[PDB]
Amino acid sequence: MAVTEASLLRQCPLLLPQNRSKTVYEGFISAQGRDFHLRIVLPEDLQLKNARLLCSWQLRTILSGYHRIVQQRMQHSPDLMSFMMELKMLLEVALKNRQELYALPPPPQFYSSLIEEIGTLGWDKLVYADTCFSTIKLKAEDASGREHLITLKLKAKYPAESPDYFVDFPVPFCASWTPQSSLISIYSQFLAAIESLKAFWDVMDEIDEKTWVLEPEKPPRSATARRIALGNNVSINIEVDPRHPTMLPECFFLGADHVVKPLGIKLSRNIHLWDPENSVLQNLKDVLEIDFPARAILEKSDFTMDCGICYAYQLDGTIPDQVCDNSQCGQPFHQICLYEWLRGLLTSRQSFNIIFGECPYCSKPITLKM
Amino acid sequence: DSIFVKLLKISGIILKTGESQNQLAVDQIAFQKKLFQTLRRHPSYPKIIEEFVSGLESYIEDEDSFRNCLLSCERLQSYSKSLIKLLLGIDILQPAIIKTLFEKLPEYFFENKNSDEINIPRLIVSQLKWLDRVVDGKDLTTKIMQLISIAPENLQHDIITSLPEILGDSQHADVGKELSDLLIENTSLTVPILDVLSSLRLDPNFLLKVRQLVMDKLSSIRLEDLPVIIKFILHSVTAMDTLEVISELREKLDLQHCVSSGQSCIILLFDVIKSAIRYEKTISEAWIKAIENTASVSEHKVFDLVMLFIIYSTNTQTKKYIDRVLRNKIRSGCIQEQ
Amino acid sequence: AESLELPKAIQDQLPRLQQLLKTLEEAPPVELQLLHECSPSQMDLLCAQLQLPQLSDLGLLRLCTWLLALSPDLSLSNATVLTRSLFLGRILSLTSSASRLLTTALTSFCAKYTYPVCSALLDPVLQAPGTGPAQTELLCCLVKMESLEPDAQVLMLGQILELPWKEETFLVLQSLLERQVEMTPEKFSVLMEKLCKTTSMAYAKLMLTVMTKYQANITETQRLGLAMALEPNTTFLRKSLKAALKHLG
Amino acid sequence: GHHGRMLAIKASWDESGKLVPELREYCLPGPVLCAACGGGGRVYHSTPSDLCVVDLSRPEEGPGGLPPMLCPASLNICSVVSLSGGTKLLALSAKGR
Ligand SMILES: [Zn+2]
Ligand SMILES: [Zn+2]
Repeated sequence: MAVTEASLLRQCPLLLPQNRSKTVYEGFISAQGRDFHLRIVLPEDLQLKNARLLCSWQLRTILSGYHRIVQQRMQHSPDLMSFMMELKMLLEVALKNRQELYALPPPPQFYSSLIEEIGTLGWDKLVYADTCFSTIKLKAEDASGREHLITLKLKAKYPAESPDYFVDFPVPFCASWTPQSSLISIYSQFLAAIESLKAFWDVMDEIDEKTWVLEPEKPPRSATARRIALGNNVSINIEVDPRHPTMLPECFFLGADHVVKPLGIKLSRNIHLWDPENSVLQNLKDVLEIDFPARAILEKSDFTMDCGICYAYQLDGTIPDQVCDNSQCGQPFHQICLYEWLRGLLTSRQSFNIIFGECPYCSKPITLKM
Repeated sequence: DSIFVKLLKISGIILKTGESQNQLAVDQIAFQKKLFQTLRRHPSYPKIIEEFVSGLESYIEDEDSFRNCLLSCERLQSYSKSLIKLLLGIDILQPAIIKTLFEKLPEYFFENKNSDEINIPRLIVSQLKWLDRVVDGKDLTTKIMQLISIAPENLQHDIITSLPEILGDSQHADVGKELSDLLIENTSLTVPILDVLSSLRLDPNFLLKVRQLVMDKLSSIRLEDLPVIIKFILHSVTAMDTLEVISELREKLDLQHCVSSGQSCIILLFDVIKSAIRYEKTISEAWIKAIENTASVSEHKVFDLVMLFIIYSTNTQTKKYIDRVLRNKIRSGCIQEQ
Repeated sequence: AESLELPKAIQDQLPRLQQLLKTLEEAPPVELQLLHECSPSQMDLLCAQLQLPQLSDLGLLRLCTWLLALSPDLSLSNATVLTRSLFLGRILSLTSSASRLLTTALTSFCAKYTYPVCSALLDPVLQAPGTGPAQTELLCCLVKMESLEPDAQVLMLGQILELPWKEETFLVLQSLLERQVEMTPEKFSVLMEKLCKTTSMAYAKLMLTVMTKYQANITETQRLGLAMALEPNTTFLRKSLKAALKHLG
Repeated sequence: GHHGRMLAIKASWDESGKLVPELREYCLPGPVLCAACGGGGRVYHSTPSDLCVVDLSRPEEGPGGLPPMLCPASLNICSVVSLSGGTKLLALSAKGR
């Protein structure tokens, strides 16, 4: 209403005039499904310039460092109405900042229905449930016999809204959540995603066993790229299509430009002799007419395969890739290091987005293409 | 137990439940002409089609039956067009089928991506693509436009995008005017309209008009859409409409006004303007001839500087001319610190 | 005319304030912290006295950015007095769709101060006659912002629903209800009661969209109200509406 | 408190750049009989059911969520901090041992 006869009641139901002259209000105020005590004494006239506002010690806790704000609000505010509008708006603010005190579940729906749906799955599956029961984690197997996990995060109403589903594998996971759908629904969807990659995981596990994988180290299930090493100081980075894994991947070569040339040239000759009946490795060995070494890691445990400018591996994602076109140096470097070296020196001469210069260690012509 | 399903079976098609593609006992031409001449020779020939479409509308009240009736026919002698498509090839049913097709479709606003993640709205609109006869454009129009008026964004966005396959040649210009009507009426859908107008068949005069009717409301447009807007302006630009749009363009553009997403699309706008002016000397020459003709005012703005640096960075034939213009400008006590 | 005194610091910094606004046509100061010393009564003289109404598209926008930095939040009433000097002229005055700036400026401002913004301005924009496409498109953007949080779409509801319903209320309200804004059945029933009191294309689609999202909230009695409300044969898409209705039964 | 009101205080100095006292008030289970403090923001308290523990250590804390030590009703607890190895406390269990 316009008047605070009716607008006071309509906005603050729980404010009851004790004294005849409507001068002491008392009782409660509502606030985010939370009612609180209040005892708000006015002077002999209706003036908020002078007013006593006493509280619950619970209310003093929630009006922490707004004691002055509300003291301002009392002296500058016209009516008691407007004061209460502000004191509500203000509580809502205080509590939404302190938003780490809230959230009781509905026990008749939740705890049981969750025990029911996990019974629907089976008890062998569950690996983790948080003491808030908010997170759980579940297990599935591939036809290969590989463990694939799924993390769920649950809301106050699990069956109503979608649970947040987190899972490693690289193609984006889609869960058709209805309020009728359950843990078993999303579990079947999870098995469907596992099998679409079933050939893909086998091709990747095959590469990871038989070849010197370099540049994912303990790869997740999310990795589609696999930097394999071959001989020493040349590498091949391999991105595979997860739906056609046995099929020909986009592959290319890092290292010394005199070593990469015949390999690229023989890949171009023999790329038609790729066949998706064999594995990725059993096609690459006959395409490039090579073998792969089995973890030159343990014998070459310190060959200093570090930048030899900055002496670190892993500068900001980058790898030692740029090398010397020389048998006697073979020293790897980084894009950033070799560029900040060859630009700094006099001798260095740049064509467009290339710098020709001298290798730091051996002073032979080395080329950098940004 | 409907005249619809009965006369379909008579004319030589198998109407299935709705779980796999419907079979077809005869040739599509044979089916269509037989159904035509069978409805002709039936007594109450003008009134059988009301009963026909009543039976059809009552049949297609289940989702899946209707969806299978919209899908490719199984050809026994091996895929073909849909049952509704082959019905639509029949002209006397056609306007009634349009009426029905347009009436029910707002049921499928919020049931998009049912079972095999297929959009029954896109299905029902793709029933109208490449139609070899159209009996009435204007009916079809006014209903398609009223649909467009109410419908949520992606649906209508898609209809817009599909309008070039749908409309016949008599009814291009018509649609044109009422799309310019929609343009002033909603901003959000500036982009697909534009794309549409440029993939229509129209008269160039009208396109000048609408292009000005872009330009006047170009302060009101969120930045994301500007690039393809201004790409459109600079493909609608003639050799002769050069300084006109450019002076207007050069005025109305602000680039003080826009400012984390803002900065990124400003950059992407500049990429797009680079590619424009990179890519026609028409603009570069006239652009400059439009900045030198602003040696008058001390008040020429950030854009004019940044734009110069740009044409020198990109365009090569002009390097002397930029330097000449910049030197005759800078000596004059124009461009300074501020 | 009224004999009101601005706070003496504002009468003092009244020309520094007039400087600063002018500056914003070419991080905030303390001069903007002196608005906390204005009551909405004094503030009302002050809005008129700063002549905020004539600020540029550019000039207003930068400004709005400053008020949104302010640390003690502006009081409900004070925040509202502002709105009406800042925007409401330009909003009412709108002829062609608001500058990306006023959309942005309004929407951004609306984002913090949405209840004061929308509690003030929505009513008059709509309780103005000759409200056209130009006016509606920003209250469209108001409701459609991510920033307009559920809680605030609910508070928008308490406001959209208290107004006289015409075509202009419905179109905006469909787009608020398009989210699945939460409802106490108290308000849903009133929405349905109110909905159920009618020939209009807008209203057709409104009813339709309610009955798909708040099917869940449709009682037997509300479905009777919808049977009443669909009675019309002016209703376009009736087959749809009654198919959806019959589908609840 | 006894009926299991716990009071938590800390220095905040936040949002105004001025020191403001950050209060919680927790409502913990059980009629609390005795408590003590251990090294690294840890409190050992007791209900006549169980001897439980509370970690404040991480401004502070939204909820005060708490495990038992599967020890019985110890009233009158006491702590000596070893820092040798782990922490070593002394109790009187409710039965009188
Ligand atoms: Zn390095
Ligand atoms: Zn070297």
